[PDB]
Amino acid sequence: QESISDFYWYYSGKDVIEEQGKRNFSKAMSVAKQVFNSLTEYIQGPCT
Amino acid sequence: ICSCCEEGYVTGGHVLRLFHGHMDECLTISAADSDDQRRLVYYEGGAV
Amino acid sequence: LDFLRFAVFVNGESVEENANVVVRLLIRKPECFGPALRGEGGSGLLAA
Amino acid sequence: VQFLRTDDEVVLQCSATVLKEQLKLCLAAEGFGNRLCFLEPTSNAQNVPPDLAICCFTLEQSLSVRALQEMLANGHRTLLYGHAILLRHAHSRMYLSCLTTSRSMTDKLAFDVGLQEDATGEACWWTMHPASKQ
Amino acid sequence: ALIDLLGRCAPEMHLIQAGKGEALRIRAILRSLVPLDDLVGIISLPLQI
Repeated sequence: QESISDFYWYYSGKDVIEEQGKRNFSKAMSVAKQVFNSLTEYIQGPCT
Repeated sequence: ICSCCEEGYVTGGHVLRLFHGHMDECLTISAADSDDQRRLVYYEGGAV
Repeated sequence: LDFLRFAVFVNGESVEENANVVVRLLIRKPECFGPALRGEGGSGLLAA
Repeated sequence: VQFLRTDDEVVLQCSATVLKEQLKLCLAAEGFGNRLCFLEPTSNAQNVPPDLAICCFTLEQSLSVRALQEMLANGHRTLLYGHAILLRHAHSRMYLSCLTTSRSMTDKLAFDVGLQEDATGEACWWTMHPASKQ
Repeated sequence: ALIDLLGRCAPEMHLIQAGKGEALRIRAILRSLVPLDDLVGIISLPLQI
């Protein structure tokens, strides 16, 4: 989350994300998707 | 600072007028030109 | 120091990232500058 | 159990075991007439009470390094390690900054710190780092 | 060798003219690190012949 936030603060000044940045966003965001799915499978069910 | 400071409450570090009397009786120091060398304290009040 | 020189200067140009990292680490560790440039002694490069 | 956040008044405290006394001092600057900062000691208060109006420093704003760089190029946010913060003097209403003047005759490399009226340069920002490995 | 390393770690003239904050900051760090008077003195340092 911190790394993606820093990437946002880097690209926010830029008007348009370059293709390299788009690939990096896609890869990091797929990794994030995997982490979120891991957490959802941790908590799915009544595991208090 | 503790940040536990109750709103609308004196907490220390806030300079204030004492108002010894009902109103217009705040405790002040002796006069600037007084021979007391601004050592004594009086509830003069009024315009002070 | 010669190794750092070859690391930070290539093809007749100064590489920005390596230059910044090297100067950062250099000022993190002041003892690398030698006795002349030490803060407390103040020996001076010319006097040394 | 508590963490420093934005818009929290803070006094900058330091310790020094001088003559085996472990004196605790705090950063303070008059601001008007003497913008240069100094250490007034709060360790001995029973004998001589220390003034604190010149010692209060409000946390104006905390920010990440890259966001700070963006802001320079251009909500009680909890402070965290690796973030640049801004300190504003309570009395003086000017921000603590690293002055380019070097009065230190013992160390010509060392710079002074004082109060700057406007938080336009990066010298007013200060980033904390983790002191202990813990 | 140390002074040479600092000199080749100095930012490029293009960066200085562009006025990038990191470039001017590293340049100012080197300017504080090394004084002008010592440099001109060692330039003027007499050499045996």
